[PDB]
Amino acid sequence: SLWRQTPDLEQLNASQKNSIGDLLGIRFEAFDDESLTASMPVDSRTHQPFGLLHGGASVVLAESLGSMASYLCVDTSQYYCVGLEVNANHLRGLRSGRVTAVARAIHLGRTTHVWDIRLSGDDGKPSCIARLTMAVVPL
Amino acid sequence: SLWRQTPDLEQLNASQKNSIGDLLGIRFEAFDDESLTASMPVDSRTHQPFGLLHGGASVVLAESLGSMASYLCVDTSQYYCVGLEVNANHLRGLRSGRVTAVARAIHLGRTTHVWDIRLSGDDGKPSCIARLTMAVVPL
Repeated sequence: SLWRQTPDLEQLNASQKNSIGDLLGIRFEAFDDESLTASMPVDSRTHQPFGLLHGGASVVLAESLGSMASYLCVDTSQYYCVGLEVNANHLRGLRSGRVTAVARAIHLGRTTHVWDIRLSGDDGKPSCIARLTMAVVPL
Repeated sequence: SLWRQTPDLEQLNASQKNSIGDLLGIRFEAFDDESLTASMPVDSRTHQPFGLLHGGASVVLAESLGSMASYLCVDTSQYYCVGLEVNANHLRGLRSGRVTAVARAIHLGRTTHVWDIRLSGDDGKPSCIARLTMAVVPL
């Protein structure tokens, strides 16, 4: 419904080869008519030096997810999307397991998109909330 | 001047072992009485799928830098610091070389710190600006 290109999880995952998403183990996991979901491990790849998930790593997941969501909503023969502004509140710390992010659209304008991204650890409690603004740019 | 603990670059770098900073090649490079500086490579470790520096990777650098700056400003026998809020504007894209971030203090309160972090690529042009709010928490 939201999407122009039907999300293809194998393709989304494969496209991360030789980029930070592959390095951190980001996995696109699910989608429906209103949302796209990806998760990331909480381990030495994504920890800060004190053994907690790095707040920046939460932002990598959020921006990977939202950037991919934008790509799936534009005419990619004419436009590309790049991150313009990002913000996040770090709500709860995580030490292990996986962190899961779900992106939903706030506004898909002609020149900007705004995404709402909610993250939680395996206990299901909110761990981070992010908002991402993407610029839509002529190819 | 700003610092409680004198910054020790070897220690800052060594402390990143088995965390995302080591994985992405973040290197603490310089400091003075008012600032702390670190850089990060722009390559396959930090690219997004289109060959540009991942906006989230800029945020990892900014939050690594600011979190370390906070650690150097508090009494670590009584307090620790964790990221509370982060935001960034993505100004210019980068494809290669290194990205360098400089952190300066905006406010060091008793319960929160606010850091200004400016990033630029090797051409010296501003590429990202971030602002980070850390919570100061009793050990």
